[PDB]
Amino acid sequence: THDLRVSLEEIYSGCTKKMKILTIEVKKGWKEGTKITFPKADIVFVLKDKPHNIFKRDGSDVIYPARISLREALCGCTVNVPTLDGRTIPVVFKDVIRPGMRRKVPGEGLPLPKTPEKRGDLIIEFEVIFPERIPQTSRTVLEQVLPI
Amino acid sequence: THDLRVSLEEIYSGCTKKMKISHKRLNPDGKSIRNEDKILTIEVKKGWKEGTKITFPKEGDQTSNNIPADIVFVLKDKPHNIFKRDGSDVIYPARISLREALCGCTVNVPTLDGRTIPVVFKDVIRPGMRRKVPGEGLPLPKTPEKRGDLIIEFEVIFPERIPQTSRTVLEQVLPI
Repeated sequence: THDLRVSLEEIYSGCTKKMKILTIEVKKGWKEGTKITFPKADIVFVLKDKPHNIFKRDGSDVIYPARISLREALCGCTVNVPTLDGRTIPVVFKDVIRPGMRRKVPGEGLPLPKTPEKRGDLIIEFEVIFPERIPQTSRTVLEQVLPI
Repeated sequence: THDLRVSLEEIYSGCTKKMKISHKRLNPDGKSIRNEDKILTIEVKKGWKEGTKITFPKEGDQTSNNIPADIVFVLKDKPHNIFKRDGSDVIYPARISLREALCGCTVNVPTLDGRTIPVVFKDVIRPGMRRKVPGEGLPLPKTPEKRGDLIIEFEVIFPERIPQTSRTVLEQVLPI
């Protein structure tokens, strides 16, 4: 049993992996756990998602962590979401964003493996960054404008 | 395999549960089968974990000329509306306003034995922040004299909406 470590990009487009023990054809959208047998003692491979530095994979969806300031959360925010093929899409938020809020960007996920012309979604997942400290001056004003 | 649902309070102090079960029994005629109720008594010890198994030998069904089957209870944590169990720790969700998170607040932490412990926060509280209250958890089952911790876990509640005049002001005081 041998682990086959595939990046998100390789799941998205599909690829050829030449293994030096042997050629494996990774079909687009294939999910961690997919087994790829060889007659050559039967050497069986198993598909594993390599960690990605932009997205967390969730089936055929990908999650994009958006770290925004509290100021943006409360007052208005544009997230320029990166795509799997390296463009960005501007998504404009005019309402209050809450900690952990998600927003679907439909069709911007990975191809579904059985129907690869169809894609999952890209899911923005908000992390709201609080200030490290508030000066007394600011505290006073926050007390006037925010609900108890 | 039957579920034995036990409250956090019952795990905290221990308890004696009495479970009414019904089992099948071959009648004296060897033909017909009856259904009868039996009440089994289970002592739940301080700190027992979910998954703990309690076996009542030969207290299950008998539809045959042999020794009746077994009943196995599996301890399950009954959902609690105030705390979440985390091993020997209990987690306490503390829902506070954005105002309290930024400006300071006191959390009156309820305990398993029904006190509150006031805990005062002067610094910014972040979404998801935890604060430990040592020793206010559940008894460690192997050393029931010792206890886990009570953990405060913050949920910060944002305003639904913010008027333009408030936005103008928050833009002046909150860092970019």
